[PDB]
Amino acid sequence: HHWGYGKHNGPEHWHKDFPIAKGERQSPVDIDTHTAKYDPSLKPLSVSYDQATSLRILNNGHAFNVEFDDSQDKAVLKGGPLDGTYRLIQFHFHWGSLDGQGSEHTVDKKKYAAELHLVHWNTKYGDFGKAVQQPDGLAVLGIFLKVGSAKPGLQKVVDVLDSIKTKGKSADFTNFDPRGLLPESLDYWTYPGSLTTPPLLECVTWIVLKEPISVSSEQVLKFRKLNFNGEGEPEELMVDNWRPAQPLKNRQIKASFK
Ligand SMILES: [Cu+2]
Ligand SMILES: [Cu+2]
Repeated sequence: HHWGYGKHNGPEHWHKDFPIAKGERQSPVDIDTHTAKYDPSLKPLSVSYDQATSLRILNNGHAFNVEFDDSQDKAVLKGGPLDGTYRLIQFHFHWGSLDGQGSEHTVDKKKYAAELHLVHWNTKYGDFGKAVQQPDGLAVLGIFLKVGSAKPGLQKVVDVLDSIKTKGKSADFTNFDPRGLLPESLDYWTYPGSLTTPPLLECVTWIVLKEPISVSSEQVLKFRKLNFNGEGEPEELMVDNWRPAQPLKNRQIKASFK
């Protein structure tokens, strides 16, 4: 039936409806730190989120998305390995049922408790819908979360989760500043890959930050309280919404640092 993360509609099944699942530039991957090449020609990333306009938070049945007004160059990403300007459209998380799993990307096979994805689309394409059809249409910033100290900047999100418990619910979510989710350092790895949920289009330039952010155990616990199901359906907790690591194939992971 429709795709999800269960035993019967899980990631091992996606290929039947999205043959691209077995493509040559599928994401996520395992980042082998000793095999990543330092590339001195990579410029520093430029994150400009000071004018960010969040609008809404939605439970889509596979994660929760915070959405931004992308009608103008308000929250953009540029520099790094990118050409052109990429506008922030939404962010969402991938997490586990236990602290020992939940990230999509791994580092030397280490899994983190969660992974944040900030999705941006190439302004040369005019809209998101057109950008996913291009090899350089999207740029995704991935950030790992580990359990330790609470992240103050994440609490606003945590607190609205009760109001969007089941698939299809949404809530006004204005004045959220995504700068409160960045680590101190912007060092990163980059490789060409895809979206990690169907349609699995190979339109992404991934930018995965080296430094994780810490969240408290209690912050991560509130994530695990969401549902995959719609209201009035039997309860299926929203956990383990992560796709395992895919073959690297013909690709090189570049590092912005040594
Ligand atoms: Cu769906
Ligand atoms: Cu994602």
